[PDB]
Amino acid sequence: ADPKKVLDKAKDQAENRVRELKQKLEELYKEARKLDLTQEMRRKLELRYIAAMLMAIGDIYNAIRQAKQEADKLKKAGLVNSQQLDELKRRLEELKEEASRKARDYGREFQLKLEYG
Amino acid sequence: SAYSTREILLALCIRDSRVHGNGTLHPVLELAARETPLRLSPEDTVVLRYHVLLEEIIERNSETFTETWNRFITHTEHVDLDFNSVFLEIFHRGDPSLGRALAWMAWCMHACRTLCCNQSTPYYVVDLSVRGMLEASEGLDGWIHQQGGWSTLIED
Repeated sequence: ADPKKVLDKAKDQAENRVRELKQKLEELYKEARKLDLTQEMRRKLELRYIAAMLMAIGDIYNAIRQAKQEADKLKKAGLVNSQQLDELKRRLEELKEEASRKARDYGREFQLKLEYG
Repeated sequence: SAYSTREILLALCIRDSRVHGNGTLHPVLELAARETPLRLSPEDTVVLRYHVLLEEIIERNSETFTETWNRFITHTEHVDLDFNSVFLEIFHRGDPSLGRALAWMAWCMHACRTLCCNQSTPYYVVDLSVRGMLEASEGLDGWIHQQGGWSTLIED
């Protein structure tokens, strides 16, 4: 119904997505800290880490894509002008860049903890 | 009629090979194109469009792609099995989406790129990886079919 509602619904989804990855990586760390983890078990955790990072990137991409499509529909319905359309998409991009940084750093933190416990 | 994930990923890898390293196409990729057989041109409009999207994804997530890839390739013994393992980890629920697909395919293309450009990667590693990614990716075929193909999927 307006640019702030589009941007707000996307921010919550990108935060939800980011939170889901944080939680997955926390589960993985707990498994990694179990005693008598064998080499196959370790490798399975490494593969789950990759899949989590990929699913987060894909899910962020989806949330933002959807928001941009919903922004287009506002412009097509005559409910925002050119300024407001571009300003909205700029904001959606910043949101994508911020989410992407947090996901990157969750992965970095996991890797460092996997190396040394 | 782009209903073959193996073909579009293969065509994307070949297009990517022209933009990177020394340009020339790794024999593993030439053999995969012959055996498939690959009917999509690396210049087909659908390959070109996806290539643009996958390149944006790789640029925006370069650190993550490098670091995940590095952790993947530390073990080269069963790269073919591990590609399937990661693919199935992402999709097994049977709830794919454009963004998950694009992330996967971007990751694969990045891997190929890192493998094929580096003269210090053994042949057998490149072979297992390519064979692994392509075989694993055929898992998206049924979903892409329901969506009207790769071409329809980016129309929206």
